[PDB]
Amino acid sequence: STAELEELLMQRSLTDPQLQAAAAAAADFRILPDATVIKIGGQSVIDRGRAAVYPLVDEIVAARKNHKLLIGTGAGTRARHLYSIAAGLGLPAGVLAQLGSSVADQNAAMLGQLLAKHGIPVVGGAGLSAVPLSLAEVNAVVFSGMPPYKLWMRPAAEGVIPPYRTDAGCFLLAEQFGCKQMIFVKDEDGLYTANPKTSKDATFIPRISVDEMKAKGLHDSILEFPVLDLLQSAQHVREVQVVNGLVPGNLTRALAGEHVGTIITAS
Amino acid sequence: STAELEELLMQRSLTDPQLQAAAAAAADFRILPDATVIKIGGQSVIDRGRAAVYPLVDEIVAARKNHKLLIGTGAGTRARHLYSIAAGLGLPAGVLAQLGSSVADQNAAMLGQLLAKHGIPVVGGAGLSAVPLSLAEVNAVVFSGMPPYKLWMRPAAEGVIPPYRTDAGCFLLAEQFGCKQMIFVKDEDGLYTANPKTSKDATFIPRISVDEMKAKGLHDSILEFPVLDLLQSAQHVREVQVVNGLVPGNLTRALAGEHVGTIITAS
Amino acid sequence: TNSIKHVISPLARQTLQDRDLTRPVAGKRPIRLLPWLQVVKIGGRVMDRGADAILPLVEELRKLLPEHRLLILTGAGVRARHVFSVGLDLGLPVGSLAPLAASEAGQNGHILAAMLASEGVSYVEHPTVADQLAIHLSATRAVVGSAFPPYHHHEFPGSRIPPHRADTGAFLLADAFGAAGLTIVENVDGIYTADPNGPDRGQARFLPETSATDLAKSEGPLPVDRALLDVMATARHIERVQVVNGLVPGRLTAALRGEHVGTLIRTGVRPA
Amino acid sequence: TNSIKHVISPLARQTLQDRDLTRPVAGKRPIRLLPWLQVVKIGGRVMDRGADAILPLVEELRKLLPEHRLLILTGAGVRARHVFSVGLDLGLPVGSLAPLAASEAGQNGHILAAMLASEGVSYVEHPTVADQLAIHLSATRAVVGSAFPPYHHHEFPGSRIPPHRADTGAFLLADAFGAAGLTIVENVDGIYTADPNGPDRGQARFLPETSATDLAKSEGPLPVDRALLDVMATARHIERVQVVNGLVPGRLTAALRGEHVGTLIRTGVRPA
Amino acid sequence: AILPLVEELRKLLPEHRLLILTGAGVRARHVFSVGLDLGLPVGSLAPLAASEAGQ
Ligand SMILES: Nc1ncnc2c1ncn2[C@@H]1O[C@H](COP(=O)(O)OP(=O)(O)OP(=O)(O)O)[C@@H](O)[C@H]1O
Ligand SMILES: Nc1ncnc2c1ncn2[C@@H]1O[C@H](COP(=O)(O)OP(=O)(O)OP(=O)(O)O)[C@@H](O)[C@H]1O
Ligand SMILES: Nc1ncnc2c1ncn2[C@@H]1O[C@H](COP(=O)(O)OP(=O)(O)OP(=O)(O)O)[C@@H](O)[C@H]1O
Ligand SMILES: Nc1ncnc2c1ncn2[C@@H]1O[C@H](COP(=O)(O)OP(=O)(O)OP(=O)(O)O)[C@@H](O)[C@H]1O
Ligand SMILES: Nc1ncnc2c1ncn2[C@@H]1O[C@H](COP(=O)(O)OP(=O)(O)OP(=O)(O)O)[C@@H](O)[C@H]1O
Ligand code: MOO
Ligand code: MOO
Ligand SMILES: [Mg+2]
Ligand SMILES: [Mg+2]
Ligand SMILES: [Mg+2]
Ligand SMILES: [Mg+2]
Repeated sequence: STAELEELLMQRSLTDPQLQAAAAAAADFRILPDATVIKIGGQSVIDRGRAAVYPLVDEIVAARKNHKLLIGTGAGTRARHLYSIAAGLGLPAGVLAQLGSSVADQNAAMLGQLLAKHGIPVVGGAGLSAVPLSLAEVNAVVFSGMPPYKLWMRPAAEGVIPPYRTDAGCFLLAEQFGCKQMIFVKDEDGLYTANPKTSKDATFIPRISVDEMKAKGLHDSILEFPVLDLLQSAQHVREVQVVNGLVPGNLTRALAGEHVGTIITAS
Repeated sequence: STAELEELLMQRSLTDPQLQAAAAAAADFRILPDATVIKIGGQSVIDRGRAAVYPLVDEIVAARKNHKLLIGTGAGTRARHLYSIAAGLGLPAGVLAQLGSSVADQNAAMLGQLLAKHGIPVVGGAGLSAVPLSLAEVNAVVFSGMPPYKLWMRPAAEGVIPPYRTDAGCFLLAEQFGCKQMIFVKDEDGLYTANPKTSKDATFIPRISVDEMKAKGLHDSILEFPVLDLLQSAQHVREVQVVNGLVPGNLTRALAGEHVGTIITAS
Repeated sequence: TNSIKHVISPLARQTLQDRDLTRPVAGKRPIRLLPWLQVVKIGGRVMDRGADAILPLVEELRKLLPEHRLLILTGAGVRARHVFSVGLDLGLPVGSLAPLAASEAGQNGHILAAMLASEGVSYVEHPTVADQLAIHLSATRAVVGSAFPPYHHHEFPGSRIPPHRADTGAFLLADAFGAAGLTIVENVDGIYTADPNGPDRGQARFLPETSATDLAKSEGPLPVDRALLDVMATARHIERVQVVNGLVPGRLTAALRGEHVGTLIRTGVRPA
Repeated sequence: TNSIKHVISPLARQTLQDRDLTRPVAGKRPIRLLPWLQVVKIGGRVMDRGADAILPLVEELRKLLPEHRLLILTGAGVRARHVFSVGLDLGLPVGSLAPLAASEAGQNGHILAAMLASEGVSYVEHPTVADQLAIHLSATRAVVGSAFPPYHHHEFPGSRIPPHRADTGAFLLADAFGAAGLTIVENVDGIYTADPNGPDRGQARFLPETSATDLAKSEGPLPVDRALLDVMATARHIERVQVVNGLVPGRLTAALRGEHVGTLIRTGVRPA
Repeated sequence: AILPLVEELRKLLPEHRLLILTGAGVRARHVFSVGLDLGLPVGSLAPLAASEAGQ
């Protein structure tokens, strides 16, 4: 039934629903189905320094022997400084994105300097870095999480803060390359009902869906909310797991599929 | 004692000595401690052509099986031609540096074309080219030698000749990445009291320190003198060895730590 | 012990997800960087017709340069449809197809710039546009570019067709730069109730003016992306967008002068 | 089943090898993109002389900028000869030597641009020449570049020496851009019957004018490539090329004005 | 009224090529009052007002 698809593509506009329906009926190809994506928080982990990074480096050097790893970095508080500055000036979301990309790239550089002796490089090209992801001697790459929408960033309904940051970059890289699982390493055991750093009554949440997550009307979350709308709309990766990287072993256990922290499901 | 370091960093200026002393008390991390850096002279070796390059290519493809190798190239006499031209024109050291960088890159390209069949690539990003070094079937790279200070070069006290050329590039790349050994492959058995090509009464020197090297008041040396001030100030690599690449085996013996040429020690 | 090392700032210790904490800092309306800029998005269906449609357009633009400071973005057209056909036969995801189409856009742009070079016009890549468009426009009068935004491997899922296409990228740029106006050039007089080149062309009725909501809440095809409407809803500066036929001479010029020669789309912006 | 997905076009289902099928579409003469451009190829043997030859040349150029819009392309010279000697001792193929010489050309260009910067001149690299030349020339008056074309590992075989050197690249550019004129600057008054620096110096007769054919059919050395003579035959816009000595002041300035101060080479182009 | 207008124009220059033509205003009314007291004809008053515009 590809002839109808072709004649539509050549004739109709891509907004034509008949065309979208024909396209949805097409095949599905996974580029790195054996690969696992993880996002190392910047403000939650890297900005803590040695105590939180050396153990994780160990865990990673250990896990790459059995798993295939795409390690995206977060930005951190330098980015929040930049955002505050640029917002004080009234500069738009695109600029702020240009700025945070850099903070995410710096953290990646640091991590790569830590991991180079272990054969793990820093790659602009995470999806098509076919060689390292193929060699068991390497089986891992460090990229930087902030996405390429630099100045074309979709602004939020209210404000200049870029809604699509590192979390979204990593998740979308996973969904594109058909990776098997997506993990967020942060400074908390998982998702609660509220920011535990502020509220002490915050209740843990081991598992939840996106719909329930919105119904709860969370004022603050451990993930960017747009990532939820993305997850609800994805094809390959339908769930993500959030874990604490300060706890040793949690990451390794998660890579094995265990339910260590919080699991968020599209449905 | 990192809290004092942090509050100083945020408050004082980086010229604050209390801060510099706090920083010196910080940790040390070697990025490629198992790696060895060598510098292939351009005017001394490559500009000789086949007779001097093919044997070294053999030695290198042999040695990479037991050592990690970062092979920096020198510029040569094309660079001296360029420097002559540009000085006749009165152009500054930065420009000359921009020019010599290129000669070093040409020589690197040639060497890499020679070594590609052996799996040894040419890399701009030499230090974090982690993959080729993590492998035993590559275990080496060619990084043209000239440093990146292109138009920002520190000029010399007198003249427009750039003082920080290939020698310095290779040595600094070693010191940064915490490499274990730094070797200079040239056309002489080592350092003498004077240029033997001009003065046949010159006396060999098997070993010496930087201080003694200055006290001797050498008019000409086999290394750039600024490299000495750098070596006296380094932290990881505290000695270098100069050898003759025309003599077969000398390089291999040196990589094994053997003392075959001249050894220069910071202290 | 392992406490976080924060940089003191209003947004410190924040996740940027709680709007009540960011609004005091980032809740205000931004500024215009290039308020004197006019953006023109040429559709690829136009360039695909070739000289017959480009040469007149080129002369019009040649006559517009001394009047405006122009950013001329191009679209992809049919080659993008072909690459979609192939990539879908292969089962590639939308993020794999996005750049393959952005490229056809860029090639159309290179063509146009070649035709306009005699006048000081050139093609500028996405980073030049982003970081340094002001100087490239202080030198000359117009520059050409690609309209597809760089969401290449990171495009949004949900559809096997990249939703963020030329129109969307042009609008996002213009609204970021705070440009004076965005003008879209198509092969049709404007927007209708239905594809006038399709089966129901007899019932297709022209729409001289409308809002992004009325369209986005409707269903059916459009000469423009729907993500364009979604972003219009969140615009900051641009209040209206005019869609005009470039096969008809003089309409582009008029549109740049604010005339109502095609379809007007009001955004969610509330002027003063 | 596995049939080809074609994009409808006049050249569809074609190999582009049958000229009878492409002529109706591509058999017509092209246009000039930068007809107002003047191209000047400085030889490397000139720049190798240093200040003695460059400073006068620099002053001449300084006096030419307000008169013309200039693309000044440099050549390699002797450093390229050295790198050839080496690469041949090593047995490297011509495709490996080509870039190594292009680089010496680029360095000569960087030098010249440094000497001319005070006047608004700078070096471009070649991507920028191909695409962003018109704007870089709307900003300033002259730009410097490399003359060796980027055939670096794709250099034609047959000879151990890259046949496509500076002269060739300069001409190819100029004829593509449809430039107004190409002017070559050498260390000799022009072309002779033989090398006036060689053993046959005494039998060398100056050739004030000639054609590309008379030379290409000939045998013997030349101050210009032979591939230049080959491409001249396939030229489209450039009708004549003047070779002049740059060690002599005023000859370049005159040549840009069309005066016959050196050697004139007529191409295969037929005027109107 | 002028300073805001001047800033607006300052912000318009890079956007347009402008010919800004001024009018006369009230001084022209005064010179009219006078010239009419003197009985001057309209052709005698026109330049007198053009001048206030120019100023
Ligand atoms: N409902 C919630 N459940 C769990 N944690 C929450 C919640 N709301 C807010 N948080 C806080 O959000 C923080 C993580 O978000 P943040 O963006 O600050 O770190 P990150 O995303 O890892 O770093 P970066 O944003 O630089 O990638 C955690 O430290 C946590 O305390
Ligand atoms: N005191 C000395 N002892 C030994 N050699 C010396 C001394 N002084 C000068 N030389 C000479 O210096 C030369 C090496 O310096 P040179 O910079 O020319 O080569 P290189 O550094 O290997 O090449 P490049 O500078 O292009 O990297 C040797 O040929 C050597 O003869
Ligand atoms: N409601 C509508 N009103 C007007 N035209 C429509 C409508 N629906 C579909 N079309 C058709 O859509 C076509 C344009 O498709 P599309 O927008 O993909 O091309 P384009 O925008 O010119 O190229 P690009 O997408 O590369 O910018 C028009 O030629 C028109 O016939
Ligand atoms: N028939 C000839 N007529 C004039 N000069 C000749 C002839 N044959 C050889 N030459 C010599 O060739 C030399 C130029 O060689 P070549 O063209 O390689 O250098 P160039 O063009 O100045 O440098 P580049 O090739 O890098 O542009 C001149 O110095 C000239 O003496
Ligand atoms: N029908 C009308 N609508 C609006 N304003 C009017 C009307 N009739 C008279 N006016 C008044 O006329 C005044 C302007 O008079 P006039 O046009 O002579 O001044 P001007 O045009 O600003 O100055 P100049 O004539 O030198 O350009 C306005 O202030 C306005 O109040
Ligand atoms: O700190 Mo970020 O910018 O949310 O990843
Ligand atoms: O020949 Mo060098 O390596 O520039 O000193
Ligand atoms: Mg975050
Ligand atoms: Mg359209
Ligand atoms: Mg073919
Ligand atoms: Mg020549």
